[PDB]
Amino acid sequence: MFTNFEQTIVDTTEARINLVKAGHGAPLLLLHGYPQTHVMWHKIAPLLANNFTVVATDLRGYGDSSRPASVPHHINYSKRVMAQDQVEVMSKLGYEQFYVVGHDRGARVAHRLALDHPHRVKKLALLDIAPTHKMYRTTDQEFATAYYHWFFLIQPDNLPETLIGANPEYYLRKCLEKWGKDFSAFHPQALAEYIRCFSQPAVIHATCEDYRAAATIDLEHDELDMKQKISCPVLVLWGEKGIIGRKYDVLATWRERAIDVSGQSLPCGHFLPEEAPEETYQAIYNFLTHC
Repeated sequence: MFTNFEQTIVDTTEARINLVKAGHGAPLLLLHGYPQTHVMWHKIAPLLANNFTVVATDLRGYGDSSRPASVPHHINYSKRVMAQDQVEVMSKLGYEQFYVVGHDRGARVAHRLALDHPHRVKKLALLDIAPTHKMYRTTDQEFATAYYHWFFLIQPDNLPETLIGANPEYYLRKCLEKWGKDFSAFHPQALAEYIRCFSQPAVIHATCEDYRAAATIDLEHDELDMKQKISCPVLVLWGEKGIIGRKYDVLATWRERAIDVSGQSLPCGHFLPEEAPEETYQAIYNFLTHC
C-alpha cells in the first residue's frame, strides 16, 4: 500500500500529525473517519497522486497521530481544533490553499475547516455524511438505532472506553460490518492497520472524545455561524446501499449549509473509497478537474 508515498510525522503547534504524501500538482488533503486511519485512502490516493499532490493524514486522536487526554467540554476534539491541526500541516508543507476531501469524521472536520478557513479551502468533497447539527437535531428512533454509537460513544465515566477496550478488534469489526455492504472491500493489510491503531487505549479514549465534542461543543460552534455558508464548490457523495440516502435528502441537507453543492450516490455502503474506489475516484477527479 501507498507504494512511492513518503511517510512523515509533522509537528504542529498542538499536535503531531502522521501522514503519507505523493504526487505533484495542486495540493489535496484527504481526511479519514472512524474507526480508521489514512490507510482507507489506499485504493484511490495513488490515482489521485497522478494529478494532485496528495496529503493523507491521521486526525488527532486517530492512527499514529498525537492523542491528548480529555479536557472539560471536549474542546481539544472540537472540529475547530481538529481542523486547525490540518491547516498547520498543509502550511508546513507549503500550501496556504488546497482542496479537501473528507470521509465520515474527516468530513465533519472538513466542514468546520472550510467555515473557519474559507480562504484556504478551494474545493470541498464530503463523503457519506449529513451535517452533524442536522443529524442530532433530527434524532428519532430510526436514527438513534442505525447510528446508536452517536449515543453510546458519548456516555460518561469511561463507559465506552471500558466496553470497547475489552475487545477493540471485535467492536471495530462490528462497526465495519454494520456500516459497509461489502466486507471484501477491506484489504487485509488495511484491516490490520485499523486494528493496530484502534486497539490502543489512548485512541479508544480520544475517538470517544471526538464523538463527545460532536454532541456538545461542535453544536455550539455550528449554531454560532449557522448563517455563514461554505463559499467554495462542494461535492457530496454517499453510499446508495446505506440508510443515509434512504432516510435523508443528502444534497438538500448540504444546500442549507453551502451555496454551491453538487453530488450523487454511489453503489455501495458507507466506506466509499474502499467499497467503490473507481467510482469514488472518477467523481472526485471530475469535481477537482472540471469546474
